[PDB]
Amino acid sequence: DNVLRIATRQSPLALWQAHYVKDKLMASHPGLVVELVPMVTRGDVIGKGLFVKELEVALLENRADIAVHSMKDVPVEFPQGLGLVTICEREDPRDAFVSNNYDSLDALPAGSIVGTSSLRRQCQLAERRPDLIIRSLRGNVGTRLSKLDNGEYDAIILAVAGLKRLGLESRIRAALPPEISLPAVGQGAVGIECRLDDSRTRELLAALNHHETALRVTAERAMNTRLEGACQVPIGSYAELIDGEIWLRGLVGAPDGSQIIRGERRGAPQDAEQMGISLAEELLNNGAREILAEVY
Ligand SMILES: *Cc1[nH]c(Cc2[nH]cc(CCC(=O)O)c2CC(=O)O)c(CCC(=O)O)c1CC(=O)O
Repeated sequence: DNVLRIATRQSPLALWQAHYVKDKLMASHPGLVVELVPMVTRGDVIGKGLFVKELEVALLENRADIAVHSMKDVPVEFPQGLGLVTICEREDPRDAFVSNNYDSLDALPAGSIVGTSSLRRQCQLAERRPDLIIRSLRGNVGTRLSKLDNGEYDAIILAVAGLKRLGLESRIRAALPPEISLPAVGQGAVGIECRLDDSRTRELLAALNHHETALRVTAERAMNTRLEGACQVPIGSYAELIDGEIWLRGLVGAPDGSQIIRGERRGAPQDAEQMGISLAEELLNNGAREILAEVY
């Protein structure tokens, strides 16, 4: 076959991601015909893998060859025969402070309403500023920006990568350093899932793998796997390559910001997976187990 079918969600950001993968595949393999198969997910309407399940069914029944996701949305477990095989070059991994009326988090007055449905984002903000009111916010990037503009929130937190890819860089009032808001696992990277026995597809995808990003995300995911994490839990997991070593930082927090368990590991790139697992067991042994129990 000379055709590759791409399964993707149907929001403006998911289609931007699908086009980025399609452009990269055409640049490496000029005779390939790339087709798009956009589809809704449970996540779009309201096991887990709320943003991926219908995509994976597409692959199992040979309706698509690859599924393109934002890495933070990929679950730590997969149906047999599927896996994540390519991790694309990481874009800015930071959280962003978005507000029409305020210039920074410090400028919000007590009682101001900040929208986010991420317990990872909430625990960290509540830890520093218990005077702010953190209210759930759901929806695609443009739906969230509308609710801000309609005055339902004073500010909201989104990933910088999403806003930059949509050409909405002007809505970023401030990129929050990882030390103020530790990113979710894989934040900023696009991941490609496919059928593991499909060697033709896996060969076509190799040119898209970004080694340095794959090392970072491997360590972040090994941590989350051990904690049995996902988007609904208050876990931050973030790796940087600093002078030839991986520096992994992780946190597990109580949603009210009362208790936050933090840890860090530094090591050789070859040990990315074992470093993540070790970090996760240090957190669990330190009280992360009970915080997650009270979540789940
Ligand atoms: C892991 C994680 N995912 C999300 C939210 C998310 N993922 C995909 C979408 C649709 C984006 C679009 O296509 O424009 C969304 C947003 C949604 O459907 O509500 C989160 C939540 C972020 C938050 O509410 O702040 C998380 C958890 C995390 O980042 O820690």
